[PDB]
Amino acid sequence: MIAPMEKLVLAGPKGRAKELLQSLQQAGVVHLETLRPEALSAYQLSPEERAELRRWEAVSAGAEHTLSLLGLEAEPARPFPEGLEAAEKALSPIQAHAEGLTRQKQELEEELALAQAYLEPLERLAALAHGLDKSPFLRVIPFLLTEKELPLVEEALRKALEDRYLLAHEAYAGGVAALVVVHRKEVDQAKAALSRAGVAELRLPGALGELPLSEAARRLKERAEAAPRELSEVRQHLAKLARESASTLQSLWTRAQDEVARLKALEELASGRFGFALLGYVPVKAKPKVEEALARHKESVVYAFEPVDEHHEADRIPVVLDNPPWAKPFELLVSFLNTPKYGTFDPTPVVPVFFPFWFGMIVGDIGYALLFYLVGRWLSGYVKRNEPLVIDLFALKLKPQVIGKLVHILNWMVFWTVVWGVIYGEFFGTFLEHLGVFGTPEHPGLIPILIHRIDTAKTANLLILLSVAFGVVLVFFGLALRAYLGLKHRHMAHFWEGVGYLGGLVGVLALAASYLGNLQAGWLQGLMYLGFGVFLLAVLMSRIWLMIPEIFTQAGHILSHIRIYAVGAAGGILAGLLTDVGFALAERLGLLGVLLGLLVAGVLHLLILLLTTLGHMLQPIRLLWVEFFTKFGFYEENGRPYRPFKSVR
Amino acid sequence: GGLDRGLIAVGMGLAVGLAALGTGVAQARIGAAGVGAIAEDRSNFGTALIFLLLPETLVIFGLLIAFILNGRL
Amino acid sequence: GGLDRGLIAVGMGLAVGLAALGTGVAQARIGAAGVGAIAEDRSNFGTALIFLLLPETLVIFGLLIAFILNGRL
Amino acid sequence: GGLDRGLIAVGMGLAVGLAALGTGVAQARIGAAGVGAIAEDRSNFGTALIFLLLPETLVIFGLLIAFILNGRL
Amino acid sequence: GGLDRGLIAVGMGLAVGLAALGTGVAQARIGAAGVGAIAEDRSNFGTALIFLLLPETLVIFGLLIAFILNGRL
Amino acid sequence: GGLDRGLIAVGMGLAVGLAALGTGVAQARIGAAGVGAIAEDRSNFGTALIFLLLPETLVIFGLLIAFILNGRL
Amino acid sequence: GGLDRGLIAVGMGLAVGLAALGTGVAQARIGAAGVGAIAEDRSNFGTALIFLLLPETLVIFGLLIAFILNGRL
Amino acid sequence: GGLDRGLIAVGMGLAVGLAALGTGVAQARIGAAGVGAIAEDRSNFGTALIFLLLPETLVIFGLLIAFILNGRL
Amino acid sequence: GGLDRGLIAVGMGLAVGLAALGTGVAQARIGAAGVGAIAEDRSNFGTALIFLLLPETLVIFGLLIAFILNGRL
Amino acid sequence: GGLDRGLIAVGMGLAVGLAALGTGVAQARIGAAGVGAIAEDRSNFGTALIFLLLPETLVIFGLLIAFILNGRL
Amino acid sequence: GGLDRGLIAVGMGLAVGLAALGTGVAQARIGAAGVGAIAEDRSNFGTALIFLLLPETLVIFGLLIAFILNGRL
Amino acid sequence: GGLDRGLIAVGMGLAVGLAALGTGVAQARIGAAGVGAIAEDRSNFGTALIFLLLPETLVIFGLLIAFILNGRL
Amino acid sequence: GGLDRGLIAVGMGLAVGLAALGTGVAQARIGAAGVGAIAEDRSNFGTALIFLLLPETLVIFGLLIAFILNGRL
Amino acid sequence: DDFAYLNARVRVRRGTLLKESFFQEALDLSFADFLRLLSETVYGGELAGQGLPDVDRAVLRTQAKLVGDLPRLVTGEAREAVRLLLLRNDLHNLQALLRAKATGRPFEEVLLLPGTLREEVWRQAYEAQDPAGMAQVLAVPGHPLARALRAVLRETQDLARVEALLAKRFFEDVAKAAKGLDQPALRDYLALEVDAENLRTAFKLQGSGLAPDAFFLKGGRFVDRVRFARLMEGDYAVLDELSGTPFSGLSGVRDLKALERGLRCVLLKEAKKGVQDPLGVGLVLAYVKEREWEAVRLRLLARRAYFGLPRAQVEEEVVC
Repeated sequence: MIAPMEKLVLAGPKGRAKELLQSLQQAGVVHLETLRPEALSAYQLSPEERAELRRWEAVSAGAEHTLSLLGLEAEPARPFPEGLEAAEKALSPIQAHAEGLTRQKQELEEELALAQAYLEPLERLAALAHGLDKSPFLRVIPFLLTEKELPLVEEALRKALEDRYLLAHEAYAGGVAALVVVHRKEVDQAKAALSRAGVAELRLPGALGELPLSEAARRLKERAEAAPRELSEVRQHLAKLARESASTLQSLWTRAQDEVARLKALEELASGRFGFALLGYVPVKAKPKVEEALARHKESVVYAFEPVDEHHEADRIPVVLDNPPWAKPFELLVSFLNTPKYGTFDPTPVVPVFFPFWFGMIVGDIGYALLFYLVGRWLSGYVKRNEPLVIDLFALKLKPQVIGKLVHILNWMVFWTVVWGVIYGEFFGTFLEHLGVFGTPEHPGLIPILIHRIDTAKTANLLILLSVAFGVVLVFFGLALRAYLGLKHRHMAHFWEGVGYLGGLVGVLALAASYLGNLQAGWLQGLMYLGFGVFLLAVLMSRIWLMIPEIFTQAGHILSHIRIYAVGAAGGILAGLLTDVGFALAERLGLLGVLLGLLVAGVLHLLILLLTTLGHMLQPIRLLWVEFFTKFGFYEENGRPYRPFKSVR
Repeated sequence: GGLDRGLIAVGMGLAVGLAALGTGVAQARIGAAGVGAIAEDRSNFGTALIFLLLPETLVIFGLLIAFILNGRL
Repeated sequence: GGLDRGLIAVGMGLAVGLAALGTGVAQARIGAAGVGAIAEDRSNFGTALIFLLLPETLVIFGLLIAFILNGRL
Repeated sequence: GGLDRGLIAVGMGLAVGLAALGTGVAQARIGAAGVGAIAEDRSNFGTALIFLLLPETLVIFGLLIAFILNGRL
Repeated sequence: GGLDRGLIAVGMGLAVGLAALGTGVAQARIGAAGVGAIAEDRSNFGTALIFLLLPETLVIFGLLIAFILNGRL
Repeated sequence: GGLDRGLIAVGMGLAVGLAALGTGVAQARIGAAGVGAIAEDRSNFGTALIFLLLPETLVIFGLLIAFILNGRL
Repeated sequence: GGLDRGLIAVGMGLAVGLAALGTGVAQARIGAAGVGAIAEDRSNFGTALIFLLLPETLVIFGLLIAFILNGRL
Repeated sequence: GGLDRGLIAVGMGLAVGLAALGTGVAQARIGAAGVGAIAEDRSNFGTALIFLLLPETLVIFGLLIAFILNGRL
Repeated sequence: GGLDRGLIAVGMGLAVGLAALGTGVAQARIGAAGVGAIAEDRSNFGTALIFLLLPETLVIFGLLIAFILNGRL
Repeated sequence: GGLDRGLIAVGMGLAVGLAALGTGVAQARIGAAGVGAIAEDRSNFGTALIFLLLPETLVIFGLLIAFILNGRL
Repeated sequence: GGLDRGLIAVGMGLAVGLAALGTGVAQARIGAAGVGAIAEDRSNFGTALIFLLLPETLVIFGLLIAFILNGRL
Repeated sequence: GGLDRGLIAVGMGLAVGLAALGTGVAQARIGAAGVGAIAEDRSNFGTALIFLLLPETLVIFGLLIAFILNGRL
Repeated sequence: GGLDRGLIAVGMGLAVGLAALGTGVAQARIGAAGVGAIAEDRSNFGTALIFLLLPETLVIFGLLIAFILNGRL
Repeated sequence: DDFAYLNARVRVRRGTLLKESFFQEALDLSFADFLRLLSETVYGGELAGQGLPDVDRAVLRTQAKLVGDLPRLVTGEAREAVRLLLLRNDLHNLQALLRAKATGRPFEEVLLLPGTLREEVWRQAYEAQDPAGMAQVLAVPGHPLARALRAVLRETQDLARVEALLAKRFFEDVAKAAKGLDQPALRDYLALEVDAENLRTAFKLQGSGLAPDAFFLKGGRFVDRVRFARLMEGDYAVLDELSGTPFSGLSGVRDLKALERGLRCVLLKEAKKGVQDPLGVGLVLAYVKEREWEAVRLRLLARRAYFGLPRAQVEEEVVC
């Protein structure tokens, strides 16, 4: 059910308001509604309240920055109990050490990256320049080239006249070096002509360009030898800072998020000359916890609980779902879709009975059910450890609470997968060859197979009518709900649609039974004519025209239930084929070939299981998500989600 | 007997295959627009899933005709 | 019988399958434009549906000829 | 000879199916443009419907030849 | 004449279907471009409709051939 | 009479249908460019109409072959 | 004599092939959009995978008729 | 008469229809580019028109083969 | 013996070929969206590769029906 | 010459028909690109025609094999 | 009789041709996305080549059925 | 005279036709990108033209198979 | 001997034509991509040409099966 | 080339943009409070610190990161279609560079907008010995910027006169290239942009008395050679003659500041109408034009806050 809502209406003196919200948050179950549409004035922050909000906001931001810098996650903790000034001076030292050390870490490794790419190339061009690092008229900046670009640069560089050599050079193996000049005023022009043919200066930034070529070697050498010690010292100090700071810093972050949220919530009040008021919604089941939190205030400050409307403004009422504990884990399978409008039906009680059953009927194999149970036990380890599960390949992250819901669903699903596996007699398909536990009349084992499934020519009609009956049940349940909601909310168009389609479908279904070739007519003609007369009368009453084409969509949604036979028959028949191939290998290659036949049967069974289990799991849930939920208009209007004013905990 | 068993098996296969081909052709574009709408925001999940599964009725009418042919032996 | 009964089945398979293919081809683009209009605004749901359903005339004309052929069978 | 009656069913099942595929291909783009023009403004509804329904004449001609052939049974 | 009677029927069904498919292929793009010109300016209507009707000659030639081939009954 | 009169009719319908399909494919794009140019101004009407009518000869070659076959029949 | 075991084998082999073509045509565009959303944000992975698997029903409806026809060999 | 005469008629119709289809496929794009060039500048009329007629050799060769088969008939 | 041994091989080959055509059509766009994601960022490799392998189910279901028919033969 | 006199006429009309289709599909893109190039400037009119006329070789091989068949028969 | 040797040769040809068409359709888009990534950055060559060769497994599955089926000849 | 000589003629005509269609499909896109590059500069012409002529190997092989069949006839 | 020879010949003609159509569809996109990459930068000619030639392997596999079938003829 | 792939990425990005409420609040703030909002929203990823140049650099870097990769994510005919939307930054780079080179200013005098071309191209275009060598280093296989340049080089093989010619050639070529492909959403928008561009061109040339055929440009849809001539002369009733066309809201305009705002709101509306094309180019078009409207509105709001202007001076410019 959608849980019943009641309006908390409250008023009191403007001086108590900020404290009453603390009390009310500290047992938080109320959804605040902004009390603006009133003759009074909206509550607004003083410059002192604005300053408190600003300060706690800066604390929250600085704490999260410091946590994320130290590689910590800002998950909630017990709130830091001391004052705002205490929180500020607790945060300021640890953020200052953290920023200083990470900046030192970054700037150091950035200097190391620039150095490592140049140690030998720079030392080599400096040895080419070794006697001529400060030439009076040949102190040109360093130069380099590709091993094929070296002759091209040298063809122009021959113009630098000198007694030692021209600007033409190659001088190194890892990359050609041209860090020389013969007469620098012309040699800069020969370097620019080399640049026009394709060349670049070797004076790389950093230690390679901040000092002359006589000191660039020293700088690169001294940083390259030193960087690992001071890096390891900064890195172990950053590790120390995190294990000292973590607990207090996320305890501060929680306190700051809580305090900021109360200051933000405080503006949603109405206020007058001296008094204030608020409106909020409480689900009736929670009301005792509000009552004791308000009753603490010595005055018994003025409040009342008022019953909510559902005929008007139902689109403003907050929605939350109340489910029995056997149903509640399946809420996860509907909650992805829209929130339902207040006073509407919630289908979450329906999914726990049909979806696990249809999945069991679809797979129907003892061997696969055991494999599903084993993987469920493997996930059950994470919730036993109270440990979150991650698979970064999918960005998958989920908490032990979600793991608990999924393990519960899988355990309720494997029971139906075992029982249909007995009824079809399947274990990896055809392991009744290995021992005659199951038997047909042709091979009469210890127990009969109640429905052999694999004998399509004998069995298929039974399972098709079974699947069609299931579909008729769900679609007629859905159209009955459409009629009932339309009747109960006094929206007669939804009543005439619900009764209209349901009358039309018994007309069509009677016609199908008659034309299938049954053994009698009797009352079928009367039922057919009654069904089509009800459809026509409901069309006429509504003056609505979309029912004429849409009847075939409804017929499609009755008949589309064949998939619960089809995917299951295809899966069982393929598993039977692979198990028979397994015996054929172990027979043709004899006793030596049993290990080969078993290995290839096993790997192909696990291949097709891994490749198709997702599809087998998705088909039964479509039938709820579209063939059922569309009938009573689950997607037709969106509810306001309940989210209470609550501690960050 | 004769070739009639042959021909009705060809007819039912043709029907279900062509109906499966049309539904696949429809579903390609509809679900491409659907995944785009969900990628911009998750509030469109009802609308995308409804529209994607609407043209799945065509392959179901093909299955119905195939079953009628199989029963008309 | 033989060829008489057999050729009715391939006759009706063509009739249903090609009509399903045509309506599926129509519904692809019309429902893509529909999903685009719905994701841009929620007030066009009724018009996107009436346009998406108008090409259904094609498959019901195919099912009509198939059922006529089944009756003559 | 019963092959006559059998082969007439292939003739009309091919005729209606191709004509249905033809109008479905016609209707696809016109219906997409229609939905776009209706989303852009609601004043266009008559022009969109008359352009969307006008290519139905092709399956009307497909049914005309199919029932003319069915008259020769 | 029983093979003659059966086999001319598939010949005329083939002609109408393909001629319908051809004019449908034409009318798709012509109607799309027409609807865009109406949404730009409602004065374009006569020109858009004239161009959309123009490719009907194809299916009329298909029906003419089918009728002269039905004259061989 | 018999088989060859029956089978001439398949060749005749096939030729007309394929010619009609080809001129249909040609007219689709040509007339959509034509309507796009007419949306700009009324001066282009002659040139757009002449371009749309040029591919019509293709279905006339289809009808010529069809009439030759009919005269042979 | 006869050849109908041969001919029902053609029927079942055609039905699975066309159903595989139809799911393949759908899955192409659905997963092209899905890989685009996953590339822009990995949180989309579940949505993309759900939409990519929904078209696989088309093959299974082809396999159903293929296994029913195999049961008649 | 004889069954081989009917297969000559299928042969010639197939030749002419596929040649018309190919030339119509080429003329579609070549005529659309032509209309775009005239709409930009009437100077382009002469060149656009000659380009539009160059793919007609295809249907000429189709007619040649059909006429050779008709003469041999 | 009887001709069925021959005609089974047509159904067998037709099944695997169309399933290969279908998964190739799928894998085209899936792998094109994949390569573009890897050229952005190597972190997309695993999620692109599993999307490229998912449409292989189609050709496994082709080989399934081919080996069933081979065992029948 | 027996029933093969029929099948050689199918072989001819098929060989020329598909080769003529191959040249038209080839010329479709090249003719548009050529007309765009002329619309830019008249200097490349020679390269436009040379690229347009190179794929005319395909339909020539179609006539070459059809005339070889006609010499064999 | 002996037609079975002929039909199993059609089974071989049909299987490998359709599987070759399927991998060719895949490799078109894969190679085009690959060439763009290598023109952007020469280091992409390994990932582009892996994706281009992976869908060639489809023609291997085609050949597997053709060599199995040749063992029946 | 037996049917087989005419059926060899179908086999060789089908082979040339499909090879011509494939090389035409390739040459369409390759010639289009070629003419666009020629319109940007003349220096790329040589490498553009060898890319356009490269797919002729398809028809060379298709016509080779037609001549070995013609030699067997 | 007998009719099986001619039916082997269409089997091998079909094997090569479809594989030729497959490699041509493969090369269609890859050649435009290569021509664009060449026009951007001459250095990529090695990788561009390798990516265009890899799909020829599909015709090698077509020819392989055609020569196997010729060895059975 | 696949719009199913690209529009999936664009749909994700289109989910994360500034709401109208962000601007409606930001209008009232101090610069320090405006910088608070900017620092926490998606723009904050490029916020270096505090001050007007920091805010501008942040908006430029985030827009370049969030839009200027779209032509690189796709290839083939989709690259051709999307590239037509981003070209203005490459025109502004080229004509800034061309002026700097003609007046003899150093390359350090030009600041380059992030665009569709890599920055090494603009340096080599400055270094290049001749306008033909410059055009060749600018060229990539279908980009209309370099082909508009090589077209005007025929007409004059040298600098300075090209400044009168380049933009007029370029805006015609961009509209022609769009008509040259099968994307209706792009075609009719770029036609409307050429109408708007010549309409404001005649308005800013008003009173000069030049020859109208020198300044009118081809490829419009709603405005023409004679309306352009009249509007360039002393006539405003030509605005009031516009009916049915999106420009009909310019009726009663007699001011360039009013015209600039009128056209800017009309083109934003027409671009926003392209969301009806979920598997074509209209969707990426609307995304690009909303993101640039966001960036200019965000830049003007930062100016209002920093210099402390009256709100009544800005409320008219930010409304649509």
